[PDB]
Amino acid sequence: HMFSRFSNVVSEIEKKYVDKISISEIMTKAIEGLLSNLDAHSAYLNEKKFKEFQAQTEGEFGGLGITVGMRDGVLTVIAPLEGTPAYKAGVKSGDNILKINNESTLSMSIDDAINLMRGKPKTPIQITIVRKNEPKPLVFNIIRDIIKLPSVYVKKIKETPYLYVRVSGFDKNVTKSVLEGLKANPKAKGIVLDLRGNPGGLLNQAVGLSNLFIKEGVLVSQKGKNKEESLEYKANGRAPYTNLPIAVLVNGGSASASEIVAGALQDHKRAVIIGEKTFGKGSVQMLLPVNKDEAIKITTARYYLPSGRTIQAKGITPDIVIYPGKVPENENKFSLKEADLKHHEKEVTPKMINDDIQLKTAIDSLKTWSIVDEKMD
Amino acid sequence: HMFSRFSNVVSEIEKKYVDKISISEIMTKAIEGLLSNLDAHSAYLNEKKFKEFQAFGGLGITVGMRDGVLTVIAPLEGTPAYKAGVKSGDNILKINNESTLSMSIDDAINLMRGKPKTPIQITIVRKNEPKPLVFNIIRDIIKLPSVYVKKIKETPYLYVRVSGFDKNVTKSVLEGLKANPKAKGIVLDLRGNPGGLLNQAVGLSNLFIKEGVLVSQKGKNKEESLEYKANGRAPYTNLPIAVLVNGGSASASEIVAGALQDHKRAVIIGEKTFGKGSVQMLLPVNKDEAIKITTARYYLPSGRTIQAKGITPDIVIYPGKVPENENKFSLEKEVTPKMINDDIQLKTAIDSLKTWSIVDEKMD
Amino acid sequence: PENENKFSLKEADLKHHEEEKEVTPKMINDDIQLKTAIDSLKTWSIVDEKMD
Repeated sequence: HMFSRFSNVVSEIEKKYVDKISISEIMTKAIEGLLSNLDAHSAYLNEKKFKEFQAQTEGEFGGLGITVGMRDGVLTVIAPLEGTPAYKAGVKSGDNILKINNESTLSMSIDDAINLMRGKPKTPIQITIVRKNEPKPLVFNIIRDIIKLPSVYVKKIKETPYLYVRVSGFDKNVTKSVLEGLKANPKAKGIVLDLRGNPGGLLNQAVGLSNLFIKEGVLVSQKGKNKEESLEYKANGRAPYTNLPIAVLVNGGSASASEIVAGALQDHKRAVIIGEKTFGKGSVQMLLPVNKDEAIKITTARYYLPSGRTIQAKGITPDIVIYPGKVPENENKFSLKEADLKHHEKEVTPKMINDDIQLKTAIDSLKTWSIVDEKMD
Repeated sequence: HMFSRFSNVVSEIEKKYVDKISISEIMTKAIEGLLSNLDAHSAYLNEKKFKEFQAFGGLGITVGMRDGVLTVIAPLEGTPAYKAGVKSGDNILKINNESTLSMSIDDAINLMRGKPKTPIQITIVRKNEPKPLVFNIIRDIIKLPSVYVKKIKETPYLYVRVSGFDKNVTKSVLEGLKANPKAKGIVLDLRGNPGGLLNQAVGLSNLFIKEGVLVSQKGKNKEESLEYKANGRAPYTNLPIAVLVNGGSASASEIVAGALQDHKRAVIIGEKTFGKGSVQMLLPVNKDEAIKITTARYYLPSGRTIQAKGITPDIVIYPGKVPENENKFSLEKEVTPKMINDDIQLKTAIDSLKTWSIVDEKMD
Repeated sequence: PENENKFSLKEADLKHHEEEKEVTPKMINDDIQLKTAIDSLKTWSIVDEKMD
């Protein structure tokens, strides 16, 4: 029997125990061992965990509101959601959240961390971050105050028609919000999507946002392994803005939907991705009830871009790659003109364009598009 | 039957997972998860690992790998590496195109210990000359300094450093102590020395303690649980002792320290110990497989377990960045004042040894 | 600008195992303006490919 080896091993444990626990525990620690040893994101749900995760839902218990993911085995936060207390703190993407509540988080299921972040909004919680930049495993606490914020908002640009449009999380009406904002400024001839630092969102909104700017459309493919269950998304015919120049921004703090929409455009040559590589959260997971009063959480399909590639590990490699930094400024005043010369708040300001270079190069890449468009009359 | 849960789960992991794995690799991925999740030290050994473990001195150069570069800290005198004069920074560039410098695992694990008779011409390069070189380095089985007696500068105390509890530490200690037998003090150095044969630790303990129980290995089984009790032939029942422990001391090195402390037969000087109080015997389960599992725990004569709890030294003290050496004092064959002053742990060991001598006199 | 914590090479003189014949990134990174020009050319190429 191919199945024999497991029962043979467990039988040995029964007689050469060092603890005192029945076969129930050996089975429980066997299954939970398998899931964590198969893929990073999976986890087990016993009767209690399944019961307390099946139905509970409320806005208050959202908690810090940050998002978490697995890098290579060491847990790391992917990006703090803009405006949350963690965002206002020193939390930054790419760091390893070693412990929560002074509890060793190493080799612990990610869904447990997600549950731990949940709690009453007015409750302090400590975290032992680890920043590769520094040699000290810094520690800091912050209250669980939950903030709900539609990150969608259209800000004009002072001296250009181009529209700044930040999407830092796909809520239920991100598509409607962006459509209304863009419609409010018909005169504009440019969009610079700042998907930077956007941990992710729900696919039924990223697909709509991508459909907004594409006519024919083969957006994403949630394939999996069952050929009969493979799903392919296609953008409908309508495309209100199928000609506006675009320039997307992406950094390591954006994954899942934030590289579903960015990746989709890059493959349709419908925009130029600017910034640096993304995290690469390219898998989906569902909660499958397995046995009586229990369930598991296992990846079921990987996201496929139009060109057939996968976001699981490679991420998105932006066409124009530039790391954040302050824009160089003029320093010298040359003698351009001499004696005997001949004669004859609520908007994005040049200061906020200057302090950061990634937004200065995204607007520049819109100017070249305008020039090329004018060359065709 | 009771195997319903795993059988029901393995079906879902077979139909819904995205990579379409087989029922064999999943099972190899299941029991592997069980042991790793059972106890921290447990591990699964397949047939390949079985033959590897079944079938011994290392090259001896301390591969610190500091800042990625394989920087040698100190070679071992027993190996020809010391004879050649391997200097700090010497690098093993590559064995066979694997770029060992990126991560040195395979070389040390299975080329230095396994088959020591390998032709040693492994891209001999130096810090000052990256190009390949020839230094006529030879490799073979290497003796280790499991016992190292350096005596002391001017006092009747014998510095005894044991780096590993191998089967011959007891006889070497006997010979060393019998050398300069007139000395009336001993300083054990267990700093490091992760462990060794339990029988050897019991022998070293019997070398001092007279009649009490040294170590107990009850574990769980009502049978087995064999006790070890001292014997009346303890040669030195009154010679002062002062053992030095550290975070790097565990297993054998912490059951000797624990036994002496519980009998009040020595002074434990140092810091908290690791706590490697567990015995793990490989157990074949199939024709070509075996599993390593915790089998028994070590309880001390007082009864306290050697868990991660470890041992709390009597005189807590740290190695010391700045010993008492430069605080405005003015107005090679043995242990001279130099290395005594280099670290404060040995200084405190010798100091605590002296008080014992004085107390011996007040009562004699 | 660049962000890095440890040398990309193990050492400046180790692990590395006609210059005018073509530009190389080491000289591009010295002059931000040439980098911006290459970025503008890349945007032009992407825009031109959008007309297929």
